[PDB]
Amino acid sequence: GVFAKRTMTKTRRRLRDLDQIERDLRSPRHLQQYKETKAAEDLPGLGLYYCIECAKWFESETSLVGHRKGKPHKRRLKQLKEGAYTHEEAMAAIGYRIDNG
Amino acid sequence: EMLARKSGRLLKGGEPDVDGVAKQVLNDFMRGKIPWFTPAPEP
RNA sequence: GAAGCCAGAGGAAACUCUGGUGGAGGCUCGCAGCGGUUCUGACGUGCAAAUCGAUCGUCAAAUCUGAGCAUGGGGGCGAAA
RNA sequence: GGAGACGACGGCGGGGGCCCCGGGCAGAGUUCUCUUUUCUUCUUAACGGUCUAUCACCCUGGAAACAGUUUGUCUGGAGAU
RNA sequence: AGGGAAGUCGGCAAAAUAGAUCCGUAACUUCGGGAAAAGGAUUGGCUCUAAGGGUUGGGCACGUGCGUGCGGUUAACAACCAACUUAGAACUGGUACGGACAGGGGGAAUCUGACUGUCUAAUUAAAACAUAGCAUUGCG
RNA sequence: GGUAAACGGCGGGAGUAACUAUGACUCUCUGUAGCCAAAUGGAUUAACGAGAUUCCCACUGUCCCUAUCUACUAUCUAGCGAAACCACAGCCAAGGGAACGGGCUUGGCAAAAUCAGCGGGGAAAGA
RNA sequence: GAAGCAGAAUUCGGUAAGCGUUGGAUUGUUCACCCACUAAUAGGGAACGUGAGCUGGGUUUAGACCGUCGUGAGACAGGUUAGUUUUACCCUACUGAUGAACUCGUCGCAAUGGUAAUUCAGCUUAGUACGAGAGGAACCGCUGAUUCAGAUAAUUGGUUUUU
RNA sequence: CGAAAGGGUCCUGUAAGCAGUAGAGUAGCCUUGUUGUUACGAUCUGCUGAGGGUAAGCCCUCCUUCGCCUAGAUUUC
Repeated sequence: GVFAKRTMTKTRRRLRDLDQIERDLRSPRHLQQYKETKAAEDLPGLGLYYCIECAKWFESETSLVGHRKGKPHKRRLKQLKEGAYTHEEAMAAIGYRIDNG
Repeated sequence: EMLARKSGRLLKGGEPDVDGVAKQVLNDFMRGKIPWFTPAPEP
């Protein structure tokens, strides 16, 4: 279940987007910027156990290995395999392009 | 932080409750649960 | 998940540890029942000379309850207000 | 001398009834498509006869290399298997 | 919407939590508890896999379906029958997966009464009363 | 005479000449975690609580700051149909010695008959 | 209006109530003082010369505990806890809504009553006047914002029995 | 004027049904595997921005249809 599903769509309850997840997977600098926007001592497991695919911190290595068997992690894997939706795909959907000369 | 993780004084997301642990430590210090005294000046 | 019991590993023995079994308690969550905590509650010539809603306490017993019978005002009865 | 004649609680086993599943006769419904389909009746009293059913008891025999045995460790030279 | 107790005497009210599987669980303690402490991971459908059962049934030599005297523990095998749990895996929809219903908010402390219990029917349910324990007095 | 020594009184400790109660008369009094006790040195007492209190996280219309939707009313109609209360009545201002005016004096003013609301006043609390 | 008032910022005083005068913390307490924002966070009356709007303290029926006093019933120097008043449909006032008589209707007038806006900032003037220096204005002109008031739903949010 | 209809404009999100060398796997019949085959099977793909709704306080329609009409009663210097 979802904790406090009534206010799930509030901006203060927002979660990291899938295109950001792909960019974190592709380049470690973008992931490092996202991690520098956080505080290490206030994270589960002091930030040592992180799932990039779910964009989620975990209290222990066995907890990370545990959620990997779950279906939300597999949903994130299949969504990343399909590919997230970007502005390039948005322009290709309407047949629009960029002319740089 | 170590005392909070040892005693389970955790917030949402495993964050240690240093506020509550500090209040507990201060109360223990006042209420005769931690040994402390001021030594008398030597003559 | 108390005694009692079985098996294994030890221990000179008494005992120790581990895995089960077992099903105790004026123990506990909670349905009915019994009760009556709270709400700027409803109602206030009310459905009602004490009712209604939600919430709450208890729920294997110092639990709930019928009929028969006993105690009668200078009295009775009273876990005593 | 027995019966009348006796608490509360826990799990276990037997029986009746109810619930559930399958086949068959008959009836009813559904049927654009599907569904050899869905549903309904198919019962047997008191009173008796007969054959049987845990506990327990009797006979033979005498058990350690102890045995029988319950979900629950009780039984046995005071005679077990 | 945004903020999140700035409201109010006072978080009153509402919201949030809630079933189940798994990981994990501090101080204190009368060692029994605290404890569902705290803090985390997951839950739909479909197609499969695996595990957990019951009944029946042994070869000769004689007498004649049983009686013996033997011989054997691979029945570790066949035939028939049957129900519900548990674990594992792939595939697949998704904003929701205890999808309605149902259903603990949690924590740090202090005062207070040991606890379970009882009373002012119709304004007070409580530190009041009772309770087990303890102490005293009287009576052969 | 002895005490449940219960209530109560009760600053001690020495002496003496009193000699028993009451004495009386002088004197003077200020270990940064140990030792000792049958592990512990406790009431800073666990569990339990519709008991009272402070705070933290979460949470939210408590608030900024209100808006919107539903049902039942209120509303209008048909039928049915009370009660409370009621000296008489009801617009104000200033004065009306007894710190009170609704009625008097002097002014402002002032136009039929009505409906929905409201809680200033009058009425309204088994007041 | 006055002041060594250079400028800037002020101080003392006068006319003036038109228009504003805030948000919070703190109850081991006469809840009054702190904090910030701001142009500023002025003071009072209409109650307190007794007095039915709501709701907390003085505050106090009946239950209960502690302290002081009392032989006691109980009382208090006191401290704490929990605890029953529940209209409106009447008259008036107020806010809105109809309306008889003047044939019906259209277009008007305006007695009288009400009346509304407010404050700050920025650009320019200008780094100018003034000034040893540090610093540092104003009139006219231009643009926004604060508080108030009256509307409106193109857009953006919210609301969904469009069931 | 009214009731339908048509077109538009909006709302949702791709109908029912059929088919498919899509589909994890399972089970039969035989060529015993060579999409072997047939059967079932969440879902997927196509027909299909399709289906459904649309004023109830949306718009247009002499020229898309069907009805309705010069009343009745009461009052009036």
